[PDB]
Parts: sequence; C-alpha cells; structure tokens
Amino acid sequence: LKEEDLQKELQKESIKTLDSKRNMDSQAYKKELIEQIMIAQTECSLALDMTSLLLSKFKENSIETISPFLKSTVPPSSLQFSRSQPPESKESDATLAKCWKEKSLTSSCKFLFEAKERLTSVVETEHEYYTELVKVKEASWPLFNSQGSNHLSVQYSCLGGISLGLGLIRMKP
Amino acid sequence: LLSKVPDDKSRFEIELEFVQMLSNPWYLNFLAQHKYFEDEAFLQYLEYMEYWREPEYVKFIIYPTCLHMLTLLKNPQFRNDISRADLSKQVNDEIYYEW
Amino acid sequence: VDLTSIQWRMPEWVQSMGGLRTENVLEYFSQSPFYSHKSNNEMLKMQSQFNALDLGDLNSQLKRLTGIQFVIIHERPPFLWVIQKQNRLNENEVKPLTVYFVCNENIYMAPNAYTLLATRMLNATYCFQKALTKIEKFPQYNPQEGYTYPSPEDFSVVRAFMQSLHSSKEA
Amino acid sequence: SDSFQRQLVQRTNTLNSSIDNATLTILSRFQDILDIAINEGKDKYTVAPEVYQIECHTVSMVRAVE
Amino acid sequence: FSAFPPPPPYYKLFTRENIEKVISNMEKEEIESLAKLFKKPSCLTSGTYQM
Amino acid sequence: DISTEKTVESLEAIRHRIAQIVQSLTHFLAILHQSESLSPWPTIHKNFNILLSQIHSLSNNLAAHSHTLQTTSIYPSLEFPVKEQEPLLTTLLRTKALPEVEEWEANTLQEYEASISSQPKKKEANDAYQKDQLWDQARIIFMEERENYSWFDFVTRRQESEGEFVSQRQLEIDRATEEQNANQMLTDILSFMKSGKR
Amino acid sequence: TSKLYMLSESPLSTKQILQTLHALNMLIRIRLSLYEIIPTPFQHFTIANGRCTFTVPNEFSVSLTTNSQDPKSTGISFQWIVVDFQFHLPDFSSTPAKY
Repeated sequence: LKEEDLQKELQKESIKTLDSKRNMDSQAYKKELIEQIMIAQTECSLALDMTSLLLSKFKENSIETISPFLKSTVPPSSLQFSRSQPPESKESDATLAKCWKEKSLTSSCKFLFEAKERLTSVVETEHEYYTELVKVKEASWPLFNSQGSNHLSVQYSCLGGISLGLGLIRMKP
Repeated sequence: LLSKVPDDKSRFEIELEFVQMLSNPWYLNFLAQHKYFEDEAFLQYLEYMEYWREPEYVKFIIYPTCLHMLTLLKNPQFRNDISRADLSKQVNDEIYYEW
Repeated sequence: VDLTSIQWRMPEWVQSMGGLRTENVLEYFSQSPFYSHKSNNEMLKMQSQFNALDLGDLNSQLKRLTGIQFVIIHERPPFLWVIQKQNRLNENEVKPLTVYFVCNENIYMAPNAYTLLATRMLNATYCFQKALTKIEKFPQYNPQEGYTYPSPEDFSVVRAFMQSLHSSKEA
Repeated sequence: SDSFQRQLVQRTNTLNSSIDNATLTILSRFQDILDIAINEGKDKYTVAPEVYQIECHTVSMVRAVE
Repeated sequence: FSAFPPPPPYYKLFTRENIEKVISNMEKEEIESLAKLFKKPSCLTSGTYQM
Repeated sequence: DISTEKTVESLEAIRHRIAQIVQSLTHFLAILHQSESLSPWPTIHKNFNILLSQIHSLSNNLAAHSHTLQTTSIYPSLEFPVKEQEPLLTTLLRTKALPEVEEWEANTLQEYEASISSQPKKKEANDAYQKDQLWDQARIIFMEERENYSWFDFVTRRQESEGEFVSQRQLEIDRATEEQNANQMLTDILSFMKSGKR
Repeated sequence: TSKLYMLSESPLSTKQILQTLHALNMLIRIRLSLYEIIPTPFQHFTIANGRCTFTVPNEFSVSLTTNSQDPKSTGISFQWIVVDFQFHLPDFSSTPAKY
C-alpha cells in the first residue's frame, strides 16, 4: 500500500438482478482425511464395544474386546438378545442399491478415461525430454543420472582438465 | 433436472417460516451436520433470503434472531463451527441470556 | 413411517396417571405408535367397561386368545420394562414378531442385530469412499519427479533466527 | 561381491519381478471389478462396500500403470 | 434422536448454471420465465394468518 | 435354544472380524499422525487396500449369517439395569444411519425420480435383470480370454510365439559355460608361461 | 461468540482505508513520541505510508530495516497508558522475500 498509488486509484474513482450473485493445503487435505477415518473408527469401535458386551455375557473372548472405559463404566452381562422376526424389505431400499452400483460403474469408467488423458500428457512431455537427451548423447556426451534420481546430467567437463563437472538437463516448461 | 413444482403464495409463507428456522441454533447445527453448507445452491438461496430484510417483508418476520443468524452464517468458518456441538450450546446460551 | 430409528414417550400421560407401573407400562405402550389397535389386548380392553380385573387373568386370557399380543418379557420396577410383539396362533407356542424397549419413561424399538451391524458397516464404508474420493483427485504424478503434492543456506538463515531467539529467551 | 554376470541377471530378474507384478495387478484388479459388477444379491448394505471396492480397484489399476 | 424439516426442494434446484442462463435471458431482453417467476419475492398484502 | 447358540457362534465370528478392522483403522490413524506433512500416496493407498480387505471379509460374514442375524433382536435388560439410568445405551444400540448417509440416500432417490419422469417403472425391473445377466457373461468371457494369453515370457505374444522364440535361461547358461571354459584357458596359459606347456 | 464469529459487510471504502492509514501512521507518531523506550540505533525513524520504518546499516545485499504498526484495539490510546509496552506489528525488508 502506497499513498501515491492510492491517491491515483481514489482520484480515478472520483472521475467515475435483485439477487446478489457471487462465484489447497496438503495439510488441509490431511485434516479432511484424518477426520473421515476418525469418524469411521468411532463407528466401528462402537459396534465392536456393543458386540463385545453381549458376547462377554457369554464368553471370555469379549471381556477382552470391550473397551476399558466401557467395561469400567458398565457391568458385564448387560445386553440381551431374543429371537424376533426380520423386517419387511423396502422397495425404495433395493432400487436405491441398484442406483448406487450403476452410478459406481459409470464413475469408475469416467475416472479411467481422465486418468488415461493425464497420463498421455505426461508421456508426451516425457517423450519430448527423452528425444532431447537422445539428441545429446548422439553427440557422444556422456550422461549420468543425477543424485536426486530425477532427470539426468551431462558431463560437459569430458574433454579434459582437472575438475570433473556435470550438470543436469531440466525442461523449463 | 426435474421441473420445478413451486407455489407462489405458499413459498412466501414457507420462506418466512424457513427464516424462522434459521433463528434456531440447533437447526443450524443439524443443518451443518447434514452438510447442507457444502452446496453452493444453498448459499445462493441464502442470498435469496436477503429479500426478507426488506421493510414490508421483515414486517412479517416473527423472530428477529434469524436476521442476525443469517449475517452470522455468511462466514464459512462459522458454518463448520456450528457443526460443532460446543459452539452450538454457546450460541443457544447466548440467546437464552439475552432473553 | 420408519418405526425403528425413532424414540418416543409421553411424560404428560405418565404424570396424568402418576407413577410407572406394570399395567401402566402396557397402557403407555397402548399410546405409542408401536402398539397396533387391531391388537388382542385392545380387543380385550374394548370388552370390559370400567370394572376391576387381575393380571394373572391377563396372561391366561392372552394365551386363551389367538393372534397378535403384546406381553411383558422382563420387568424391572424402578426404571425399565421389556415388551414384545409376539404372535401366537395356538396356545403355548408363540412366534415373536418384534421386541420393544422401555426405559426411564421412554419407549424404544430395540432392533434386529443384522440391521444394527449392517448400518454400522455402511457408515464405515461411506467414510472410506468419501475420504478416498477426496484424496484420489489430489496427488500429482510426474514420472521423473515422482508423486508430488502441490535452500540449506536459507536453512542456516533460520538457524540464525532460532539461535537469536533462544538467546533473547534465555536473557 | 557378486559376479558381473550375477549383477546382470540380478538386475533383469528384479525388473521382471516388478513388471509382472504390475501387469498382474492390472489383470487381477480388472477381474475383481468384474466379479463385483453384478447387482443380483443387491443387499444395499452389501452394495455400498462394493461401491467402495470399485473405486479402490480402479485407482489401484492406475497405480499399477504408473 | 432429534430432527427438523429439511428446507425447500428448490434450494436444491439452484445452480450457477441456471443463474447464468437467466442472466443470458436478461441479455436477450418457458424455462427461463419459470426461473424468474421463481426468483421474484411477491409479497402478500392481507388475509392469511396461520402456520 | 439351538438357534440361540448358532446365533452365538455367528456373532462371535463377526465380533472377531470387527476387532481386526478396528486394529487396522487405528494403525492407519497412527501412520497418518506420524508425520506432520501428509503421508506419501504409496503408503496411504496401501492402507486403503488393507482396509478394503477387512470390510469385504465383514460383508461376507454378515451376508452368510444374514438370516440368523435378522431373526435375532437385541434389547438390554437384567444386568445393564445397574447402568440403565444412562442414555449411553440409546447411543450404543442406536441404528440411525449417519446424517451424510441419510442425505445421500435421499438424493439418489430424487435421481430415480428424474428417471421415472423419463420412463415407466414396470419396464425397469426386467431390464435390470437382463443387465445382471450381461455382467455375468462379460465375466466368464473375460476369464476365458485371459487364460488364452501368455504373460510371463520375453517378447512372447501369441503373434510372436508364431514368429520366433527367445530364451533367457539358455543365454545365461551359454555365457556361464563360456566364462568357465575361458577360465580354463586362463589357468592353462598361466601354467604355460610359468613353465612351458605349449 | 457473535463478535468473534461476526464478520463485517464486504464493502471497504478505499477513501476510508486511506483515512484509516493516515490516522494509523499519525497514531504511531503519537505512540512513538510518547512511547517510553526507543533504542538509540532506532532513534531516526520514518512514519511511512501505513507503516513505521526503521533502518540500520547491514550487509548480505541489504540494510537491516523493519516497519512497525499495530492492530491491538484495546491499547491504541492505552498504548500510552501502557508506556511500558505495546503490541507492535512488523514488516521488514531484506534482499530475500518469502522468508
């Protein structure tokens, strides 16, 4: 911010639908991920705990499987189960399932298409770079893979002298 | 793209009531949990709710809070924190005290 | 109307009658969407009009009768009761169609193990699919640079600063 | 140390190992998408894991290609 | 355990695509007219009080 | 009571499976937290895969004991009544779908409503059956087609098999014998130089 | 929770923000003239455009040069009741840029 620039902009301003219409971090993606797996883990851990309570009524195997917080809080042999009758199936529910799978397949095939396109761009640049490297070594300049293991380096100090100097070719894109 | 099926009078009765819902903080919390704030259409509909601040229209609204609530919701970090239960209780308690 | 996800009670009713009883647990049940008015207990209630009754009579007449019946499976006086929507076509043999939960003046569905574990698995799955779908678009692959997500002199500049800072902190 | 020829054959067996491993994961992944593509049993709870699997397998295929 | 009604379906209708289609309508001056009928706020004067 | 004990062993098996997947999820969480920057795609992807294997095993168990699990029903009683005062029970045994799942379902059903706007419903179910058939046919013909090819050979396509043949192990045996006889040539010439053996 | 999550209307008057800047610079002059402690190498200062600026000769293709102006509300005049101290806010110029 500069006073002259601003006096220019503000001096320029002195010269001058009811609906209002308006149109990332690797750490941020990280947070989204850990968030999601954490909610998964809390759900599964809950199911685990409950099943463990019941079976712990009927086995040693599930005093082990129940969480220490829960087994401290509540007495074992707490839950029960009785034979009952399974619920009526919902037509909407099955039509849902089929709709889900169909959308899943279409998603997959689209993803394969775009992945093919991006990898074709990649292979294109790669082909460019390597045709230039081939051009270079056709002129009998030795080259060695660089220390970073990315790209390759030409040994310009290959005619002679004391020091050995080599430098990597990079594409300025 | 289903054809719209709205009613004229009914949707201003309804949009009034919806503004009212926005007054409630717990409704905002559920709304956030259901990730309705993920949708851009929702946010444009919020700006459509800006029509309810107009005098002839606001003359009808019952609970003033919603208006404030609406300006509060224009900050997205606020949306993710009304997903939070703690802040939700903070907001409810803040009204309760004003009340 | 999905009956299982929901949690119902009428504290107004309970206070109207007063305390939570065996028989009042079955009446409370009668007020709930869980109870069905075509029930056999409802047919009995219709047949007797403002007279005393007895509970042993209640079970013994439940078996005498054939059809859909709601009985008490387990009973705990202080807080919780257990009801089931058993159907007996004949006496002495009953097929339980649903079980039902009563707790702290509250009625609950108490659902089938398959639906609980299944829904749990479904949640977990959904989390997975969402997280993976968010991640899969992000990373970049260059074949010489590797997988990417979008100097030592400067490091020494930092060392100089942190050492300056440690100095000022000690002071 | 190993012989010179030992070095050469060591390398090629390595490059193979890696490379048939990648092709084989391409094949096997596509195969198992196919195994899962039918929606006849159609337990919606079984269909949803299936959806996850599909996504995860296609991504695994692209991984192998890379 | 506690739950409230979802907002109107036509919230779900909004897109900045259809918005851009109605500003293209404005630039020109069926579907578009239905969209603007949808976008107006037609207040009412008298006669209705219930929820 | 026989049905009861069968349900007991069944739910024991599902308990073990879910235990293992909890362990794998916690491990994933740990690897995620281990580095401040997000972890390398190869490793996280590997972990998505193991997670998949776990959940697949679980879905198989649930569908195998699906009948015995949907006949049985769970209510707490007797010994939980000491802790019965708490709403923890309601939260633990709740079978409400997650809110995201709930919406998701609603949206997909709306999509079906656009589709019924397109066409009548009775026609839909038979078409669905016909498609499932299609997929099974695609599966078996892919198995056949694949078994037909040869994979772990050097330039040995079907077409190239017709063309020529190339053997790596024969080359290797060749070079090995050549180096061994060459070494014998060495030791022989060395003993010649030291003391004539020409 | 409102005031922390509140957000102002999005228009900022650019003539306003100039006048803020003027009053801000002017207010750093106020502060500094009656700020208790200046180090003697800092004794020459320029009250810049928006900024306070401070120069001390240095190497590595630059001068040691820092710019200060501050955002703490409470103190703005209390900065003078707190002659002892102040939040100040910097902006220093060297030959590097990001770091």
